[PDB]
Amino acid sequence: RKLATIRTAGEITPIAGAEAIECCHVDGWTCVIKKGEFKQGDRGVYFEIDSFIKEDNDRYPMLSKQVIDYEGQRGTRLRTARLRGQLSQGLFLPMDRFPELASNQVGDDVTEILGITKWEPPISTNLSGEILGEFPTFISKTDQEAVQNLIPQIEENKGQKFEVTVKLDGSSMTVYRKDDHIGVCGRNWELRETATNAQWHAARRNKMIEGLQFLNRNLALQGEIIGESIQGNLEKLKGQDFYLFDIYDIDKAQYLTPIERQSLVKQLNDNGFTVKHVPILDDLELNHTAEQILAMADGPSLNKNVKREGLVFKRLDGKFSFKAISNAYLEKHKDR
Ligand SMILES: Nc1ncnc2c1ncn2[C@@H]1O[C@H](COP(=O)(O)OP(=O)(O)OP(=O)(O)O)[C@@H](O)[C@H]1O
Ligand SMILES: [Mn+2]
Ligand SMILES: [Mn+2]
Ligand SMILES: [Mn+2]
Repeated sequence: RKLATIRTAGEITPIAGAEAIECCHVDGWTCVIKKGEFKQGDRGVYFEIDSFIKEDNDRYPMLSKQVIDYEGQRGTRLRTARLRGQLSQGLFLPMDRFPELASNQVGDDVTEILGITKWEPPISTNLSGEILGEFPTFISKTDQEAVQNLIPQIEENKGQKFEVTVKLDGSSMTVYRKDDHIGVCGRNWELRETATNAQWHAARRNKMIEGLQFLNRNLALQGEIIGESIQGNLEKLKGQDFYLFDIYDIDKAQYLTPIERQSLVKQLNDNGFTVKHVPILDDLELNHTAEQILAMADGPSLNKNVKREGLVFKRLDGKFSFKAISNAYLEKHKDR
């Protein structure tokens, strides 16, 4: 959760037809600023897309016209937009308009002090219910940093090679085993086994619980549940199915390498435990810019006639991973 952070203004270029504004690079993000607002190297607060920013006309008067209603409280939800022909993602405001935060500097997460929350679409009914407890603390949650935020890491990972997978749009799902206990979790909570719960019901049609206890290992099968009712069903599936993308070694406190995972996925299907994996593409030796990685995000999804949300890259040592979301996808499904 780094929705509002203090960053450094990168390269600033003009925009033809209107010099009231200019285009300012913030790490891998691009963002339209008023002319005379930033100089290259200055510091400001960058608000990522999906930020929900409560209405304030001294601090956020440029969000005035897109103020909406969200959970009774009320402000502007930042999302991908084309302003005067220029693709613009996020918000970049200088430190002068935040007098209470001169004390901070680059890297500081100022989300909480600015009251920033995250907009989230209506999460469908069959994915939250009887909660047994918290997401196990001995299991890592399933978040992928955007490539736009890893500009130095991308260049220092030159030479490294990655497993490239399709980013399916559903919800994150974790089925795991610790000793005698097999469990089923959503994003932030372990759930109880009930009658129509999508996660638990998904985990039994593929018998992945009996596959985990068969492997006799403390592992965490983490994948994406997509299908009917879930996020518009972009792939046009029938029903709901689980598509694995990561396997967490509970005891070693690390993820399996993609080779370790691909060996475990086959071991499962060789023994009649039929699990699906997120679509696999050719592995990639990193050598590209952020903009050239993002240029690979668009393309066919699981349904090869629909355009995918993006891609996710996992270093073949299982230690470093990131996402790359199609910007065409974000413009098309503006409810995301
Ligand atoms: N092949 C894949 N590899 C890794 N993660 C994937 C894959 N396909 C889908 N995902 C999902 O993408 C999520 C990480 O991407 P992202 O940072 O966009 O998550 P988020 O913004 O927290 O939630 P959401 O993706 O629902 O908006 C994971 O929680 C995972 O469930
Ligand atoms: Mn995320
Ligand atoms: Mn998603
Ligand atoms: Mn998201």
